[PDB]
Amino acid sequence: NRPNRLIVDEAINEDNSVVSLSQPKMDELQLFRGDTVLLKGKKRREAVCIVLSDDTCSDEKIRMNRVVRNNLRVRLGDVISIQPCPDVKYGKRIHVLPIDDTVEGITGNLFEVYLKPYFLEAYRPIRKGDIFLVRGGMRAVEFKVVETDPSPYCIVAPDTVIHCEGEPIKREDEEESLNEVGYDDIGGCRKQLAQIKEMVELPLRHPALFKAIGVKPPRGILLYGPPGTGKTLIARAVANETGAFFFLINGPEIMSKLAGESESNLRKAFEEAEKNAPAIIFIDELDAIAPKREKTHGEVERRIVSQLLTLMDGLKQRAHVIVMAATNRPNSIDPALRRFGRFDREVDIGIPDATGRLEILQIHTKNMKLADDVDLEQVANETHGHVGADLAALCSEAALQAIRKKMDLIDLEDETIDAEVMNSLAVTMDDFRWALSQSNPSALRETVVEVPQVTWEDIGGLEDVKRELQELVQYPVEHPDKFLKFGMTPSKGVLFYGPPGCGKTLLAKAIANECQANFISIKGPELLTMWFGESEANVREIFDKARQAAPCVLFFDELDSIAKARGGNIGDGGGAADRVINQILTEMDGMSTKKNVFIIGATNRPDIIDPAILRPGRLDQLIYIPLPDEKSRVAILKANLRKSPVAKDVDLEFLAKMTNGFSGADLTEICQRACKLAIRESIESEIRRERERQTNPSAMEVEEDDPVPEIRRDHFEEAMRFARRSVSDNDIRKYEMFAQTL
Amino acid sequence: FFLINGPEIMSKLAGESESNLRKAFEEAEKNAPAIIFIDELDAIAPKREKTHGEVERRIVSQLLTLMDGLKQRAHVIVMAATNRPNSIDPALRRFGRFDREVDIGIPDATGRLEILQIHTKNMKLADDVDLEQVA
Repeated sequence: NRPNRLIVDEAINEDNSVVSLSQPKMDELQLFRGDTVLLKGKKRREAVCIVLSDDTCSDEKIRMNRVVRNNLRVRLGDVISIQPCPDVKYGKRIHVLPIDDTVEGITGNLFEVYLKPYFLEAYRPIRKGDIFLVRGGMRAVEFKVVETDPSPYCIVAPDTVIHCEGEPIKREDEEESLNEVGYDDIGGCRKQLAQIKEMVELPLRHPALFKAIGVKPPRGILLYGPPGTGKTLIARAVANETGAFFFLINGPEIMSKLAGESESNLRKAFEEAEKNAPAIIFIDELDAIAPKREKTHGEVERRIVSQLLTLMDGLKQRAHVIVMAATNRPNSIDPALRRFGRFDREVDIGIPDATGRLEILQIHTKNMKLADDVDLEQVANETHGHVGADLAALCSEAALQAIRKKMDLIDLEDETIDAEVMNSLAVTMDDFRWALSQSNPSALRETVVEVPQVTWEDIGGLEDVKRELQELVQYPVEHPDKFLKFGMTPSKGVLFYGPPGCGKTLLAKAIANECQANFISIKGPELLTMWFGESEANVREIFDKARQAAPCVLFFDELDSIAKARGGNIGDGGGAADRVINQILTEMDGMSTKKNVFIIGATNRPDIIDPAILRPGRLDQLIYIPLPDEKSRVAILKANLRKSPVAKDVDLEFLAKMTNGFSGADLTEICQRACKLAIRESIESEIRRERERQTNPSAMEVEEDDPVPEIRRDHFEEAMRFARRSVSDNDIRKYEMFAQTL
Repeated sequence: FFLINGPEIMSKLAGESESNLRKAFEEAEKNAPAIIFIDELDAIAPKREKTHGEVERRIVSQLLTLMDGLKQRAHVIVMAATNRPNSIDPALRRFGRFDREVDIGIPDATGRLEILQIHTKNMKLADDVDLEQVA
């Protein structure tokens, strides 16, 4: 049909019960008097109402009726097109079971009252499955059979009221049992849900495609990744919408112990579905029944893993009843992915973003009145990194806490809890936010959903550094043909100068967060001075890490520290040192050439770390990402003092000019020392004042928040005099000249 | 509430004492608002981490079934516990068996003053003891 969807408005006819059949229904199709436009529904649902229509009188282009829309569960503006439907059955005689809920709670014989209105004025034709309006229960009747041995399509007479099974339906049929909190815009991931639906359909509705492709031994979908979340309970509202098949209900599996019988029934179900068309019934307690090499180091867990491998390698692509995401424990999942079915493909899982939080908030608002002016954008922003079951659970808890607080503050609510009082005392957006802050998501941290050690603005300046990072991001995505016709991409590796704590790791993390990347923030003497021998060992470890986490920007900062100047040319130690140096040269001369392995080293001198790479020998282009020069030490000290207690007169420019030779963290140490000295002075003054007050009730008091509530400029100058400047002026000029001449 | 003594099913019987305890809990909850005198997490189960145990696994399954398919209509408030998290079995630690499990409290100087007040209320020990200084 059409690729752009629309929404269907209300019916043109004012009366909802007047659902006039369209002229096209009787024109394109031979719509007789006893049949109307048969509406297709979800999970193999179909309903047609016998109503006489006059196409020659008035062809009203009205929309669907409200009752018809509710019964058929027709989407708003769905493309009403006739396509091949191979999942429709037929029958001869059926038993029209009455509603069990209407029988209970009715005074006297409810069957006599039900049959009184069933024969005449029942609003139901002569067929099985007709729902009738009942008083009480406040629930819908829509049940899906996971695997029914019999068929669901058969005609039934209305004059014979057949007895039901006697079991009332307590569960809310319209809703879904699983995915209670794990609900996002498309159920977590649109791509993953689409892939699951396609696997469920094509393997069950297009067996010819599988036969021509020849993948018979393929199991199906056994996903991982989203383990432990409400994605563990993501079976319903995705399979409930997809529905379930019939036949081959289950094995007996009733011994309550099932030592080897659990494996026997599992193998039988795996083999039975390979030649049948049963539904993919999600395994209840899938991790519990199948330890999957996670529970015990004995035989049960390994046996579970092996049985999972056999089932994934022993089931055809017809049912694929495999738990996804959290199938087994995340640490040791079942071998259903290790065997056929997920051994070559991953799951397109959507990350927890503000979209999932907003969808959960919308679902909650539809379910209950959160607030009159609930800031769902604020809720989504506060739980942007946490979306899914955690976000919905936290929002529900916050709303419940806010509503409870509002009800308690409104009155005692111990004699007559007014429904208007509770609904009006909605969970205020501020109150809900406060309760959510008091609450927590399932994840240990909501900020752990991104890779960001430092903000892009936290790294002061970095103008040419950010320029180089953006160029690397773009020319590889913008103009990759420009690089290809131009040859190869530029070499990596920066050489910073000055003191340590230059922010190279911080700037790299800032860029990676701005690039939504997990930069491999490498340490110092952790690649060259490798602990497993020569530098080649750590180089290969980093290569494997970058290949498994591409792009993992191997931020091998502090090349001067990376070398660590091992030395020791005596006996076998000299051999080890020479091997380490040669391995470092080899890694710098060919390594994992992907994942943007940029090593922003520290350049204490021209030969302090790898003079050959410092010369244009190893690096064809020693691309040092220049940063804009700022008094970032002054700004950092200002932020720290704001975090502490220094105010009033602060000759920050007058003092920072004395030692301008800083590398961000260089002057921060002096600031920290001055802050510590000021805090010690304040504590001493407080102790002296307390002693004076103890000696005499009115002797002394506290001057301010600190003995020096302003900047302890005297203490700062005293610390500076006790310490020394970072470098001399002649040495600084020589270093600047050396950097410029290169 | 019913105290968590593991020796109940552990007898000459078939371990049915667990089922009897569940039935008694249901009867009391129907009778009135009852609780679960849950002992420390170790007393219940390590979640079959050390061993499974035939009667042990059966009792664990029965407990999980009672906790999950609890009397949702009766709203039987089964009081959970918080011992060492390692002692906590995962099923109750998972939502569905135990509804919501919370942390374990800790003491402080104000609580120290409160306990000192309780002790002094027990008996007037001294007339010069600085309870705040001690706490």
